Amino acid sequence: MNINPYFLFIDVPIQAAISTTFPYTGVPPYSTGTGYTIDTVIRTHEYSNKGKQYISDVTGCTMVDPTNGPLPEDNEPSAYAQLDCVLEALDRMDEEHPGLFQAASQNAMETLMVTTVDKLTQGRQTFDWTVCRNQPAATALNTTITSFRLNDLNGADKGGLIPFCQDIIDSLDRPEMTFFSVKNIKKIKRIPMKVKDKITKVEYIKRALSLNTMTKDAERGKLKRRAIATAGIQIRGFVLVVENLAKNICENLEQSGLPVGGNEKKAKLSNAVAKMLSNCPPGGISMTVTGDNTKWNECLNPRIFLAMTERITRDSPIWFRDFCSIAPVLFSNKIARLGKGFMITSKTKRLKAQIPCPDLFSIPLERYNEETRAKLKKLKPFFNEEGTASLSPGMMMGMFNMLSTVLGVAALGIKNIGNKEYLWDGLQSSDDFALFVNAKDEETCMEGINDFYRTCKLLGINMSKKKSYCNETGMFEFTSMFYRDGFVSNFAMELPSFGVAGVNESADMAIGMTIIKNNMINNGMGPATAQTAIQLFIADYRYTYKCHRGDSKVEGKRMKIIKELWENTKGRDGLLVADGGPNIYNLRNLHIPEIVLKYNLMDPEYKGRLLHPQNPFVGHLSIEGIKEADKKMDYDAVSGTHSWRTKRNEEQCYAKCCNLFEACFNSASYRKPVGQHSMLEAMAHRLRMDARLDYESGRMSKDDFEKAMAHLGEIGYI
Amino acid sequence: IFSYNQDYSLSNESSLDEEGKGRVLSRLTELQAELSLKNLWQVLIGEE
Amino acid sequence: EEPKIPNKCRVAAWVQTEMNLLSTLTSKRALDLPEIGPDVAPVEHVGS
Amino acid sequence: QQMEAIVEQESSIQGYDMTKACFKGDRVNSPKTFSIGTQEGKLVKGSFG
Amino acid sequence: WNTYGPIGDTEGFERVYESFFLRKMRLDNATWGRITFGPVERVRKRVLLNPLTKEMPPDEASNVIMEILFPKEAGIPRESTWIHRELIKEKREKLKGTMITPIVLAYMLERELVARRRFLPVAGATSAEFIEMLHCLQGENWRQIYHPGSRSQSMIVACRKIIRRSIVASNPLELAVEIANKTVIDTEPLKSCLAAIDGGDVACDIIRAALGLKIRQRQRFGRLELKRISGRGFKNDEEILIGNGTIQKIGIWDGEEEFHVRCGECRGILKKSKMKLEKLLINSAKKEDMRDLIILCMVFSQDTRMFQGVRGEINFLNRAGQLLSPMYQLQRYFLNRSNDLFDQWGYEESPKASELHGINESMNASDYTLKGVVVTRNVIDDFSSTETEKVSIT
Amino acid sequence: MDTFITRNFQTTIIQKAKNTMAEFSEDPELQPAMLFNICVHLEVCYVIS
Amino acid sequence: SGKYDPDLGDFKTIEELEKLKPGEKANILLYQGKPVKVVKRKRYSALSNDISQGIKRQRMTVESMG
Repeated sequence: MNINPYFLFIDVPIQAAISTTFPYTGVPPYSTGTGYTIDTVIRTHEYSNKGKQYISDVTGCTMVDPTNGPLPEDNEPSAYAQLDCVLEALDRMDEEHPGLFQAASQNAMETLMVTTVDKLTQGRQTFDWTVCRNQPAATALNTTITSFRLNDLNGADKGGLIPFCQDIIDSLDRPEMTFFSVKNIKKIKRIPMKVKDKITKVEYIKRALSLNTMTKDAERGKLKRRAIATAGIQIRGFVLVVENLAKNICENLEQSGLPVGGNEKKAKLSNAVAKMLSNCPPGGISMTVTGDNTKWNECLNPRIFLAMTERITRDSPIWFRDFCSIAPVLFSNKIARLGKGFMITSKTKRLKAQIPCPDLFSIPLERYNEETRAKLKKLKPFFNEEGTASLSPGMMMGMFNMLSTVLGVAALGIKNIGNKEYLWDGLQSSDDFALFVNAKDEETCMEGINDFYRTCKLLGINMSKKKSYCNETGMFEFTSMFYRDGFVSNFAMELPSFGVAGVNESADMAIGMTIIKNNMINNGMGPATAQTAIQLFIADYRYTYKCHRGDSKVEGKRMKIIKELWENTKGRDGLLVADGGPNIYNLRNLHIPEIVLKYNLMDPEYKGRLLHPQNPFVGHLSIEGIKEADKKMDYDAVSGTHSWRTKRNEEQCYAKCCNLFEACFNSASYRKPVGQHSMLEAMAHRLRMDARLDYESGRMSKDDFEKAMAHLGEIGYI
Repeated sequence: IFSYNQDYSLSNESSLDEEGKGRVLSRLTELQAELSLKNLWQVLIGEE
Repeated sequence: EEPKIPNKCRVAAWVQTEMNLLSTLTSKRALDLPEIGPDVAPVEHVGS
Repeated sequence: QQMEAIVEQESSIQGYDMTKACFKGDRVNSPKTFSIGTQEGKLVKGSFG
Repeated sequence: WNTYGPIGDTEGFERVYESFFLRKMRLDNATWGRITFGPVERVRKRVLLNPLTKEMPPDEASNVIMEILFPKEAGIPRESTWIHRELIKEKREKLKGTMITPIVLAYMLERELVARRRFLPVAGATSAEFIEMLHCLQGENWRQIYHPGSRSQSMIVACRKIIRRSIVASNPLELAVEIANKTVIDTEPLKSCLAAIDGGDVACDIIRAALGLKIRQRQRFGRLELKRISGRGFKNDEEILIGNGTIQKIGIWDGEEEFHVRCGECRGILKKSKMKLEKLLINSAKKEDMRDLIILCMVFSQDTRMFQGVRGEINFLNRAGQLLSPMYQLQRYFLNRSNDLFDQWGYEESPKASELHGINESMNASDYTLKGVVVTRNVIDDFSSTETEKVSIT
Repeated sequence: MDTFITRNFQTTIIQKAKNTMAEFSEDPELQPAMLFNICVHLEVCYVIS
Repeated sequence: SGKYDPDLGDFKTIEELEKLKPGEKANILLYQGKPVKVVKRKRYSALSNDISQGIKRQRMTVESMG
């Protein structure tokens, strides 16, 4: 007999056993990204090559404009979006909703006038032009703030995001641009120093418009690799504001799957399918198109997004309309950086060398491989001398998720073309759409599907005819969630979440148990599965921190001490799993931290030692993560010896200033301080008061008081 | 006339007692502090 | 260097035999799991 | 997980718990058998385990 | 250190981590029961994950925390410490005598006060005590019996009384807000439980609007909670003859529209055109709730059949003695006499299908249903995007 | 800003400020700072009286 | 009431603040610093009551004129 796992589907529906199909247990694919970036640029320009090709006179880089371009005559992807059709869809959406555009725009403006510059510190890695690399958002923002100070640019000290965006827009006009660059001076040692460097206006414009690239290695279910783009800090404010506006608009739209996540999305899915089933005529058919859009960002022109921003803010202050239209302008004239370049080697001499991108065309193309040969022969027209590709048309993945979703919902909501005897409506979310078409027969259902496909092709949207299919309503999939006959199996993909959280013992344990309980609540993880997950997690947790049961004969550094503690203390049911104690957690008490769980079972000496008011292993500065576990997940833990932190792997200026302010005003670490005065004088007054109180209480000597007073005296606030 | 920085100008100093001026100033200071916490203070622009 | 594409192979026979053999009982057991707390609710009894 | 779901589905049908019935069977329900393999073009069943 | 070393103080944990030990107490003293392996119907609801000592908005929570554990930096106490004075003094006394770092206590107090709410699939009780154990209680194809180890009715009554008192007078808003902020429930003004729960009865929503608070923007018509899905209805005045023979000039909605409709425990989807109800989908929740939903949606839809089904008279008032608009007069008439428009509405064949099944005029799950009404044996989850949009008060 | 006005001011003072703005044909929504100033003026006047 | 007013010298704590009789002037720190001058209260206040009474007087005046 020859076994066959697929035969399981003979006796079980695929959706029921869908979890086993996905290989979400092996090693996810991982990676030069220059080839992929060049290919992406090539495809983006190829789809829009028939547009209007001109040369930007502000930067000198070639630009291709597909908007209002020739209507496609083939199924191939098309970025030729007609502006009038986009405005028609927007107008239909506006008519179908009561002043939604006005409310969303006003709320976006109000929350923008309240936003601070420091909000730009959130997010992921960002392109830094002072070094032309990818740096953490906080560091990039700090460096750009520092550089702006030299060229007479200010507004960061002014607080709100409005002055920062205003002086960012101003910076594009300064005849020069001075900043600090890293200089790895040789002395042999390579020591980094700060060198005051300057660049011209064109170079600065190119740097600001440049989009850095990286390989999307983390992907799990795709063989071919995609490139993710990181933008600079000079686009983050505008992109953030437009994204917030689009989120405000799309949240009300019942057709939008974002930004709601979790059981809310399932609720929306089931409610929508039930609605469409209810709305079907008598004996008619409601067909569901399971769609998976491709080239969702290589066909969306930023000019269409500029038009959408202008139409959305039809009635708003001129200043806000201008401000929110900057992001589409910056994206419509963007430039793409190109990885690290190809590598050429000779095997007859065992020699290899990576060729930096600026030197791509310094070599005869007859030496690159034929594929890269064609890639470069096609990329030559748009190649910048500095080593960047002029990429005007299209968008990089991840920038305008909300705005693209709003455009998709606009396409969905037309609901009819030519008053044909059918209707359509659906769910759209960031490159994944599920459509429903109701008619009186299958033929009319596909007439409607074809009409919707054509309408999508009029906005740059090109549904994938290879990754999509159609069937009867009541069975489909949306964003990897499967619906069949009312049964929505949360596809079990949260399996790679049972490892230790890697923050500390107690916190890792709390996070793991909360993860188990949340999975039980949401994904339908059965009680036996939850018990086995507890078992496996406890095994991994004991192994990773070298703390097994004290009785067990395992050897280790901390294990000897655990063994000692095992008999040095009588009460053996109160020890923690980090102290070789017996596991006590079960399904009924996953919501209780174990320290409180075992509080009764502990011994007075043990609880006194572990729960000491002061612990050298516990520090105030270590409390930052006690609320949210990095997605920010809330976990409940208990102060104790096991609440420690791991070793670390104008910087010092800001860091130590903030640290000292926190140490002076202990309330600052919890809630935002309030005051319209310099930090120095606040600290001086507080320290003077504290010194006087310490002396009056006898905690400080008289010589100590005099010294303190002198210092505080010198400072100038006594 | 009362200002947000805990100072005032009165044509006659006997028109209002200590409690009234203290209470109005406390309300103004609370409003200022709440605005600063919400960052509306800088955005706020006076009667001119 | 020209890209090295994977070879285009055929159906082997060892994969099927290993699939069969790894899916059979053996007198030897290695997989062991840590204990958990006592089960007091009926639901956790069913789970156990 | 999947097997859990399977068992739960069975439990949905008739009220009592079947984890002993699906695995080994009982006096009222036969042991659960899937289709596992084949031989000479003849598909073969297989126990729950 | 866990083995030897300095021995600390055990007192602080008795009260500092009060919420955790209360969780353990509720678990230990809970009583378990049987397990029902049959399928469980679950509805997606906005539920509070954990019980709260006194629910308050985040800003008030932060101010209270600072007033508790940060004696310094307490300039100009706002109109929030007097409301929570009892909580302030209780927590202050309890936490005194400790040595834990202040940030830990601040975060624990934030957990104990600031509310945490989420969308969850629930079936049965919904109090935070049951939500804590929802992972064990519920189940897609299994359910367990669990019993864990008031002010609402009083606030409903107080808000209704305030509404009735203020309406009869002129300029009701100022009088209503005066009474609302001058009222108290045994330790605190009415802005201590109104601000706690999300939404509530229509009277509470109106009072919250009169006061300063956020109210869910669902449209309340009688008892119906309506959420528009699509379409725009033009409210145009029209002269329509009522079934009683009289002619009334009232506003009618031209154009098609659809609303998610809720009433008590009944949820559904309603699709209506001008002067006609088109479709209604419901789930079987409760006979009383289903009848209320059907009748109220009937009156709201302004179906010509509903007008032609009137048989008595419409001259009613309220407890304050005022003449209402014809819509609410019809609402009261039909609710008082439910078997008025039901008889002459007309019947429709049962929804022949796998699950769709009909319901008769008596609310029993009997076939030969009402024209348009349909009961699906599925779960309808509605009322998304609770934006709490800006709402004015006249 | 309007959210702050709603939170920190009673509905009565907001209504009076809105009426005053309407008398001057000034939109409260387009000038939230002016509405806040008028509300503060009314509140301080009432507090004085 | 008032600004720093250094006439009192250094600041005083809450415990020493209570020692002052009603109506005195004290130099205190508000929030994170912000020196100010304060006066001990002789009563307990209710802003809502004041606003309600003001509205009542205003509408009484409106009705009387009407």
